[PDB]
Amino acid sequence: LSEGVYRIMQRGLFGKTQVGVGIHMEGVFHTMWHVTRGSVICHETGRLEPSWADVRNDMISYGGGWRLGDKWDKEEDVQVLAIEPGKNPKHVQTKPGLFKTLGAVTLDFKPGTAGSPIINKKGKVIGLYGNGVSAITQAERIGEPDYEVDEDIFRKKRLTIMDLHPGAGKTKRILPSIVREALKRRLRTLILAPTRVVAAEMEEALRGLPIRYQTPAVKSEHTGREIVDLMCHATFTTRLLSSTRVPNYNLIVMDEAHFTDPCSVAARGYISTRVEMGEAAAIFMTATPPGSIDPFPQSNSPIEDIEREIPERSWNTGFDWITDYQGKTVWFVPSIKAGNDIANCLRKSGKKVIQLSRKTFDTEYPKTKLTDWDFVVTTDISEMGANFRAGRVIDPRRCLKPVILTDGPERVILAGPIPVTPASAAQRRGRIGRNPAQEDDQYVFSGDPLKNDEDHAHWTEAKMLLDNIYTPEGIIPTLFGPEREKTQAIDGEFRLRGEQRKTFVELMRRGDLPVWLSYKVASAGISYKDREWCFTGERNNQILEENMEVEIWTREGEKKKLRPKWLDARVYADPMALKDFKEFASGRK
Amino acid sequence: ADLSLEKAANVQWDE
Repeated sequence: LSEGVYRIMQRGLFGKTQVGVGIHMEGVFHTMWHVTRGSVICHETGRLEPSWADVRNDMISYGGGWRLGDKWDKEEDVQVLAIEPGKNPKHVQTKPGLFKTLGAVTLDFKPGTAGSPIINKKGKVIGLYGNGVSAITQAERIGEPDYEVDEDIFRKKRLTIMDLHPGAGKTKRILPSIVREALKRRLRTLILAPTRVVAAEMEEALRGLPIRYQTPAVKSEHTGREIVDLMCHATFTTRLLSSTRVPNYNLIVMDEAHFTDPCSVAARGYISTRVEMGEAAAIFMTATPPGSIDPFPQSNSPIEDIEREIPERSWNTGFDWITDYQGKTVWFVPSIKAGNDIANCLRKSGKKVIQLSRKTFDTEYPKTKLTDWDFVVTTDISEMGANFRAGRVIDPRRCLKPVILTDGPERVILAGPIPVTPASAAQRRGRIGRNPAQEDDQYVFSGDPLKNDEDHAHWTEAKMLLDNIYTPEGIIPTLFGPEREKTQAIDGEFRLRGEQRKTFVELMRRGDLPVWLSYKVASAGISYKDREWCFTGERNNQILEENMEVEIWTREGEKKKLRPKWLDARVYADPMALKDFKEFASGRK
Repeated sequence: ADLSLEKAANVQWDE
C-alpha cells in the first residue's frame, strides 16, 4: 500500500475505534506491540501479517523487518505528528529528555495516538510516540533486511541452496516469485514438495499461475513448457523408475530438501546429475542445508530454550508443567508406539490430542488447522514443512534408525530410541519461533543431538533406487555430493535388469514395501503376484503382533504363520504398517 | 482478527 501515516481502527461494539497509529515505510508497516498485539491487519486490496516483534520494547513490524533507522541526536527539535482519534492530524514540536533504567517527549496525547511518528527536520522517522513523559520508541537495530532470493540463479550448471528459516516468506512470496521468473524465461519447470499437504499449500500460494499437480497414479503427463509441474518427491523418483518419458526440466525446485527419505535422497541425486550435465538449474530450499549442525539456529521470533526431564511413557506424577501449559504443544515421539502411549496419557488428563505419522499425515494434519486441539503428538514426519500455530515444542530428541544388519542373515532392524541428528533437532525446534506472540515460544528439550546417521539404511536404499534410474544420454546418476559419503555402498551394485527391475518398482509402488525389502524379493527373481516368501522364512523370522504370533489366511483359503524369507522391521513396527503388509501377504493387493 | 487501516497523513516536517 501507500507510504504514510495510518490510523489503526478496531471493529468493536457499535463502531470502529482508533486503537493506535502506524507508519508504512519502504514497504513495511510499523507500529507498537500493545496496539495490535500480533493480530492481522486488514486493508482493502490487501492483507498484512506480522513478521517481526519486540514485545519488551513494544514494537511490531508487518511485511518485513523494522526499517526505521534514523535516530535522535540529543538537543535537537523533534516533531510528533500526533494522530488523535476523532481529531485532525497535528504537528507538535517539543524538546525531549533523557533515559533512566536499562529520550522522552513531555507530550500528553489521548490513548489511541500510540504509534504516531516522531520526526526530525529531515522528514525521517526517529521513533514512535508510545509509552506513557513518553519515550521516543525506536529499535536499536533495523532488519533482518530485504529478501532471501532473486539473483541470476537461473543459469545452466548452477545448483542453489536457499537456507530459508521459517518466517522467511518462502511459500507466500519467494516461491511464486521464482515461478514467475521461470515462466518469463520459458523454463520447463518442476516443483517438488515433501508431502501432498505441502504441495496443496503451494497450489494456494501459486494460485493464478499455470500449475499442474502430478499424481503418482500416472507415470507421465505432458502438455508443454507453459505448464509448471508440481509433485511429491517420491512421485518424481517413481516416475524416473517407471517411465522413459520424463521431461528434461530446465529448472527443478525441491522444497524441504533435507528430507532423508530414500526416494527424496535419490531424487536429489538425479537432480544434481542433470545440473552437472549442463542441462538444468536447480534450487534446494531447506533451513538445514548439508553442513548445518546448529541445533539452536536464529529465528525470526524469539525462542525460549528449556532443558528438562521429558517422559518417554505414561506418567502419573511429576510433570505438571506439561499439562499446566495454557497454549498449544507439538510433541515429537521416537515412534508411533511411543506416540500412542503419550497421547493416551494426555487424553486421560482431558487434553485434546491429534496424532501424526507418515501414513496418516495427509488425513490427520488438516485437522490441526481446522479443529481446536491442545497437543500434537508426531513422529519425525513433521520435520518436513508441517506448520502449526503452537507456542511450545516438546522434543525428547529421540528417534528410531533403520539399519541393515550384516551379522548373520541380512535383515533390517529399527535401532533405538537413539538421539536425533543436529539438523533434525533444528527442524523440530523450527516448528516454533515463526509467529510473534506475547510470550516467547518455548522449546522444551532433553539430551544433546548426535551425528550418527552413517549406518542409516536410507543411504543404501537411495542407491538401490539411483542405480536403477537411467538417464536418456547414458550418464550414471550418483548421490548428491554432500550426501555421497554417507554410505559405503558400491556404485551400481544394486542394478537390476529386465523384469526384475519392473517387479522391484511394483513391489514399492503397488506393494507399499520398503526399498530394501522390495529389492531383496525382486533380485530373487520372484514375481509380484507370488507371496509364498511371506511364509517360508526361518522360525526366527516369525512376526509378532501385540505379543502374539501373526497367522494369515492366504488367498487360496489356507491359514499359515506370517514368517517372511526376508525380515524388514518397518513392515511390523506399528498396527497400520502391519495391517498393510498382511494385506500383501494375503495377496489382496 | 478485526483490525483495519485508514490513512491520515504523510511523513513531513512543518514550516
